[PDB]
This record gives sequence, C-alpha cells and structure tokens, in this order.
Amino acid sequence: SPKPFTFEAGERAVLLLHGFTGNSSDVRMLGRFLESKGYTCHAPIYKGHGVPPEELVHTGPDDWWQDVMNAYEFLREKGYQKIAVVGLSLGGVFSLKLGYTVPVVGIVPMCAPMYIKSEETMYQGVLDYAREYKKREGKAPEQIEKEMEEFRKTPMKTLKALQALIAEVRNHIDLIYAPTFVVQARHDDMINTDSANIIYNGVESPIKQIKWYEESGHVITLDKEKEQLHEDIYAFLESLDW
Repeated sequence: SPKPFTFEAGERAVLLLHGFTGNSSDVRMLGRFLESKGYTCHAPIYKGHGVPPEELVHTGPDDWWQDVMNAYEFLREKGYQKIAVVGLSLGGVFSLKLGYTVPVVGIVPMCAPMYIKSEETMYQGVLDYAREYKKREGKAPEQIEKEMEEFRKTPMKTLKALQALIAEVRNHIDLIYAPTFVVQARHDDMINTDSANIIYNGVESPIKQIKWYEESGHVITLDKEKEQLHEDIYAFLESLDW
C-alpha cells in the first residue's frame, strides 16, 4: 500500500507532489534518483489517495492543499530552508500555487492542467481509476462490476471545487517569479497541452525553460522517457541559486 516518503541526503531539498487519483509511487523513482544526486526529497500522499477509491470521493482540493502545505512545512521544520517544488498534473498546479505562496527556489510543473474538464468527464476519470485499481487488486471482472455498481451510487461533490482551483491558479501564475521548468508530454489525453505554453508565457520568472517529451503520455514520471526526465530535472535544479 503506497505511503509517503522522505529521503534525507544533502542540504538542498525537493518537495515532490503527486496528481489527482495518484499517490507517492508516481514520484518515487524521481525521489530515488534525486537522492542519489545528493538532494533531500519528501513526497506526501493527499487525503483520499493511496487508499481504496471509495475514500477519494469524500475528499477535495481543500484537503489536498492542506497536505501540500503540511509537506512544505515538514521540510522546513527539519531545517531544510531552501526548497524546490516538482509536481505531476494536479501536483504541478499545487507547485505553481506554492510558487507564489511561500519561499521556493524553483518550480517544475509536469503536465499540469490550466483548463477545466466537465464534472461528468472528471467523474468518469475517477470511475476509470477505481476500476483500474480493482484490476490491479486481481479481482475477477464480476466482482469489479458489483463493486463499481456500488461505487456509482455516491457522487463526488468536490469536483466543482477542483475546477475552481485550476482557474484560480491559472489566474495567479503572473505572480510567479521563481525559476520555472515547464515539462509536458506532447500527446497527453488527460489535459489540454496548451496548458504548458500558458504556464511558460504567463509566469513573470526571468529564468524559465520548457521541454516537450515526444513519446510520453500524461503520467510522465512512470512512462518510457523517465530517464531523460530525471536528467533534465537534475540539470535544472543544479542551475539554480540555492
């Protein structure tokens, strides 16, 4: 069962944030890589995440943002003053929000959405996650159907709040001056890839870069170009003034 992680190495720290329906496993390989390069890493798990999908629908972005802020403070409290933030998908949106909320050395949003899917589409996405999760539990197709029958009886009321979160950060990214590396998969079937240009163009950061990953999908940390992504993130972090 996935759990948060903290790898303590050198004095430079990186906060790693996962995406909606994701968990710390989505950033664990990047954490081990950065630890091996001497960076301290911490990845939380948002409320309703890394547990049975049944628990997700009762949580929302107000809960998940508390987890993000508590994670930042966890690093600070351990004496790591200088923190970069790297985030996948929704974690990338939270990376941007931390970037104008609290002191950070740099931000790497990876496949972060700047625009809104419908509540129906977002809900379908939760349903897909729930079924994929039960498949990975090795449950028989019959058992999955019966469980999803039950699951569909409860709506997820916090989805309007997630739409509102995305629009709010979209409209505040002009407050960001921190060095920003925008990462985007070229073909991403989960988000509008125009988001990447919106972030790149919309921040006030004097120091910024963007890279497109040509053969990757949305969950880019788990996909086939992760080795390159790891090197690119490290090169970016090495270029910053800690």
